Amino acid sequence: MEHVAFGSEDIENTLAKMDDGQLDGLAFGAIQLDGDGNILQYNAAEGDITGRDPKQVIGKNFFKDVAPCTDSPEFYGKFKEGVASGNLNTMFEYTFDYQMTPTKVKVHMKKALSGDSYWVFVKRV
Ligand SMILES: *C(=O)/C=C\c1ccc(O)cc1
Repeated sequence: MEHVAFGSEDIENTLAKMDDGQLDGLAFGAIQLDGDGNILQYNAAEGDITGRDPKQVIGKNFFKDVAPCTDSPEFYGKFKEGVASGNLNTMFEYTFDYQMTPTKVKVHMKKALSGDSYWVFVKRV
């Protein structure tokens, strides 16, 4: 497995070297979102929670079509503020209920080492 703990401070440095496959060995959900909310990466872990297909939701809008349940001031609002601000590192509990059993999860959002890329790590709680 890809040994890298959830919530690690230097996670974007460690993760900035993993291809898709490399990214599928993680013990938690990982999503790469561009500046507009377009899915750049989607690993198998999150798929296992949301039931979506990693290869299927690539290139689609996450807040608009993939995960509308995150279209709120509590998810989206924080994201845009971060996008616009140029930075963001925030941890929070949340519930994904769209097209699925309500699953009490925890979300960690942080800007990547790259320019306009943002990470959205998720785990069961
Ligand atoms: C709220 O988040 C509902 C559904 C959902 C859809 C896609 C992904 O990746 C997570 C959760």
